[PDB]
Amino acid sequence: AQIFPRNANLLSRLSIFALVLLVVEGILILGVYFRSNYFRQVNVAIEQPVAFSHQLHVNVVGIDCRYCHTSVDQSYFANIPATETCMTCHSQIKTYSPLLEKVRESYATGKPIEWVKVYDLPNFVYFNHSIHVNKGIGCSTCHGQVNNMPVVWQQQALYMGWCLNCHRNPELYVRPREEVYNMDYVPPSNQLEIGRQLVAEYGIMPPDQLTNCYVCHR
Amino acid sequence: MQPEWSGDPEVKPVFLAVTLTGMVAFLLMVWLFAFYW
Amino acid sequence: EAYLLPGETYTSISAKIGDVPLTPPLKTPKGWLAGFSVAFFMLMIFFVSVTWLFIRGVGIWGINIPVGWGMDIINFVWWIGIGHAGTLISAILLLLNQGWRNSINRFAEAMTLFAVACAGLYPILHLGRPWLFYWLIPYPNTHGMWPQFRSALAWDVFAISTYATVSLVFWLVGLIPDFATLRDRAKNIWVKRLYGIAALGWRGSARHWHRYEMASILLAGLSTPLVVSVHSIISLDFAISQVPGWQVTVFPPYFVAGAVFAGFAMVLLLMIPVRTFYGFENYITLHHLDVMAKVMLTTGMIVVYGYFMEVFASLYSGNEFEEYLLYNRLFGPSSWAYWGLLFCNAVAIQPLWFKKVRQNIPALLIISLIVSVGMWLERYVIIVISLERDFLPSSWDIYIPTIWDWSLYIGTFGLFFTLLFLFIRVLPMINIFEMRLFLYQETEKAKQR
Amino acid sequence: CTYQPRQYIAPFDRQPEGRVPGIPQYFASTLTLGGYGTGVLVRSNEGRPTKVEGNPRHPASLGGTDLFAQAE
Ligand SMILES: CCCCCCCCCCCCCCC(=O)OC(COC(=O)CCCCCCCCCCCC(C)C)COC(=O)CCCCCCCCCCCC(C)C
Ligand SMILES: CCCCCCCCCCCCCCC(=O)OC[C@H](COP(=O)(O)OCCN)OC(=O)CCCCCCCCCCCCCC
Ligand code: HEC
Ligand code: HEC
Ligand code: HEC
Ligand code: HEC
Ligand code: HEC
Ligand SMILES: CCCCCCCc1cc(O)c2ccccc2[n+]1[O-]
Repeated sequence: AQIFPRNANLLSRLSIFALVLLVVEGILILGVYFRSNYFRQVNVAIEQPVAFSHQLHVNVVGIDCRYCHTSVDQSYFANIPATETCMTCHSQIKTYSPLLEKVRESYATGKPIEWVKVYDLPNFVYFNHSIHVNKGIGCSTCHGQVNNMPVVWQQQALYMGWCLNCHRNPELYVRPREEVYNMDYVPPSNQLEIGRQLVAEYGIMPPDQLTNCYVCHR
Repeated sequence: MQPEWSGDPEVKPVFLAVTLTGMVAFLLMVWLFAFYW
Repeated sequence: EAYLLPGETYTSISAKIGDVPLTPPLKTPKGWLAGFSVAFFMLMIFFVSVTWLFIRGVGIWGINIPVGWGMDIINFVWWIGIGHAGTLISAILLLLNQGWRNSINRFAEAMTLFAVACAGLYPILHLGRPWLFYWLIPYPNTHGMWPQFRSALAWDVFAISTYATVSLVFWLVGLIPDFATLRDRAKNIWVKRLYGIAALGWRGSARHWHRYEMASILLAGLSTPLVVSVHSIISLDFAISQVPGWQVTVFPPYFVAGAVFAGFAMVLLLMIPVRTFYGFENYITLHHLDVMAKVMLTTGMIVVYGYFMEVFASLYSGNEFEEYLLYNRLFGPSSWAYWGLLFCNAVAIQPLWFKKVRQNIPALLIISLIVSVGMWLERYVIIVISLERDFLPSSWDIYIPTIWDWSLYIGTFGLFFTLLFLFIRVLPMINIFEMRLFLYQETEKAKQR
Repeated sequence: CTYQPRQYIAPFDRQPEGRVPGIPQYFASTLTLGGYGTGVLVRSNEGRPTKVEGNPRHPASLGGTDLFAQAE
């Protein structure tokens, strides 16, 4: 009463409340920014120098995924296709076109097509495509419906926890090993009984083995 | 002995406000750190 | 003697303590200005050393493959052990009902807070990837990773965070009616609100004093096992290891005793200039210096007992690694640290038994400086010499510190003194209340005869 | 700011015939110290030598090499 006015008590209590809320909001803003789709480049159509259309080339043309990603069932690296593979068909279809001008500019010189890596793992991670494909994990469960993508986006961020989710509960995501390249496959109504059956059939290791550090990191 | 604010009609409204703020902040932190991905 | 000289009133105590703050900045003493200039120059040295460390790496120091912990960890344990005596005066002396805490606890707890502030950067500074100190904290991440919590460094995270937080909380609680006194004693209307919002309208109410005394008692009875657990955990970040100099089980009370020893050395070394430069001879007395040196002598005797325990373990064991640990300390390439440690922690404490030496001020200053040097040598002997020579003799090397960890040490000294000079500028060095309450208690004792 | 930079990728213009992308490939070569060659199995990761191993079919190799052939 000598110094501070009448509303100083309410002002001090509201200041303590607003400081606690501001700390919580700052922690929340930092967490949302580090989990956001902009930061993790998720659900954004990453632009390519040619703007290759997976939707056309799979849902319309009908090219199998192993025609272009030839090394996906044999090595860790799914094959980014060659200009030879593109010009195998594009020596006749839609020639003298400005959107295939970059592909025609390649294969005459040794200069490749500098595609942008949509799914970029940070080089200590060591994903293996061959064991994941051969152990009954389809492309749609981990890359999305790329057969309908005009421009390829990241369906999810490649979090360590998201990887360990399927390494600890694979029965929610395993599929007959013959439905891996099928983009029309959907999991059934129950899926848990057949997931446990397929884990036992393919000998999928327990979550301790699959959650070992040197499975992925190196 | 009794507390300082004993007998004040604003005590249970401000306790419900503090507990509501705590449970909203807790549920929001749980959503961001567990069910956001 | 007495812990309060006669001739003091409550208004005289309030004026004589609160008039060293609340002075205009044009009336700031030249001694404070010179000390703050030296402290700010060494803080610039701190900034230069930290910047070059962050630019280049932790390889600017002398640490190598066998000695991965060096002067960074020595200065960490040194600076975190400075704060134990201030926590003791703030908490254990309140628990024990000792009347000499009333004139040293504010400055000693401020020294504790600034020493913990200097020693909390040292994990982040030595970390090697300094920006990932939060991975040691249990925090929610997208990886699903956790800290191990079986290591002692996770316990160090929890202990250092709890020690800093509860020490700051107890210091602010002990400052709130001093904030009320400064808010009452201020002259300018805009510096009233500086201490008014920190006093929160204290009013000195007897209903508020009951809850205040209960909270201070419970904070003391929580901060005594807090500080013992913090220095036990800082002992444990060597004692949980299999290193022959570090797998020693008397380390938690030994580190408690060494921290209280070095803390009261620094406390005496900073009371004595404060006592002789401010008018605090009536408050900080020769009895205060005598009992602080008595606690120094007791805790230094416990550390000497810990040295005897380590020497007994080495001689009593048939273990070749314990025998070579004793041999390496006695006659190794780093035996200077052990011999100077024995001189500075065993020879220099036998004068402290004597009453005239205990009452003497320059002897106390020399003894406190020698004890601080010898405690740095103790932490050198514990860490560096044990890490230098290990189980495999092929993995033996010498730890030679560079100029950069010495520059960081001088810089953290400057940060500590900068924070201390800011504290003695804007805040009272000693508690305005609980010393007028001490005067009332001594008046009641004189009335009771 | 994002989590990572753009990270461009660079495929071939013509795929190699006997190469699967991502599978390291072993070639039997010969490394000489003082003119006396020893058989080495040098690993080509993507068309480039990265690790020298020993050639078990070779007399002075037997799967093991020396430090000079390893540091070639
Ligand atoms: C290996 C692990 C060992 C576990 C150690 C546990 C010790 C913790 C004790 C905390 C001090 C509280 C005393 C309050 C008080 O001042 O008591 C007053 C009486 O007033 C009261 O009515 C009590 C006030 C509230 C008390 C509630 C305490 C909350 C529970 C603590 C949370 C800890 C967790 C683990 C549950 C008078 O009594 C005293 O003043 C006596 C104080 C005795 C100090 C003990 C000093 C021992 C130092 C050794 C420390 C050991 C290391 C391992 C920590
Ligand atoms: C330092 C790390 C360990 C701290 C543990 C210390 C114990 C703190 C809590 C115990 C409280 C004891 C009850 C209070 C009390 O009686 O002490 C105050 C007492 C009496 O003071 P008056 O009220 O009568 O007035 C006097 C001044 N006006 O004062 C004392 O005499 C102090 C008691 C000494 C305590 C002894 C503890 C020693 C710890 C030894 C640990 C073992 C080490 C083994 C290596
Ligand atoms: C989930 C477990 C996946 C499945 C099933 C398939 N892929 Fe994959 N793909 C996945 C990750 C985590 C990554 C990043 C790897 C890296 O090091 O960045 C990829 C990457 C690709 C790529 C880019 C080239 C490469 O890194 O190999 C392509 C062309 C690709 N994936 C295609 C692809 C196809 C067609 C798949 C089904 C047969 C397939 N991947 C399986 C995750 C997963
Ligand atoms: C043969 C099976 C093909 C391969 C291999 C690739 N493409 Fe193709 N492409 C093919 C067809 C039949 C069509 C559609 C023609 C039509 O009339 O609709 C396309 C389309 C494209 C386009 C669009 C051209 C346009 O619409 O004018 C582009 C830019 C394109 N394809 C690029 C492309 C690249 C870079 C390829 C190698 C990865 C590639 N295609 C493969 C036939 C075939
Ligand atoms: C050749 C005509 C292809 C076929 C058939 C499929 N993909 Fe492809 N894929 C192709 C190219 C030229 C590229 C790089 C350019 C781009 O748009 O990304 C890719 C890349 C992918 C990716 C992105 C991987 C990355 O760069 O991070 C994915 C996820 C991918 N391909 C998956 C995929 C699947 C599941 C397919 C079968 C339905 C498929 N691709 C067909 C070329 C061709
Ligand atoms: C579910 C859709 C998965 C996700 C997401 C990831 N992985 Fe996986 N991984 C999965 C299966 C079914 C298996 C089979 C292993 C078995 O014994 O059944 C694996 C295995 C791997 C391996 C092989 C290592 C080994 O088996 O010893 C690697 C190197 C691997 N996974 C890497 C990896 C990474 C880096 C991931 C995050 C991008 C990841 N996997 C996700 C299923 C799934
Ligand atoms: C494959 C299934 C993995 C296993 C097993 C482990 N980690 Fe992982 N790690 C994996 C991925 C896909 C990522 C990238 C996460 C992202 O958000 O992009 C990581 C990353 C990490 C990190 C973060 C690295 C950084 O931000 O600089 C850490 C700290 C990490 N991984 C640690 C870690 C440890 C210690 C593991 C064993 C217990 C571990 N990961 C398992 C994939 C996988
Ligand atoms: C947010 C508080 C975290 C600060 C303390 C970090 C704990 C910590 C971390 C370390 O790497 C250490 C290495 C050697 C010695 C002590 C250490 N401490 O205490």
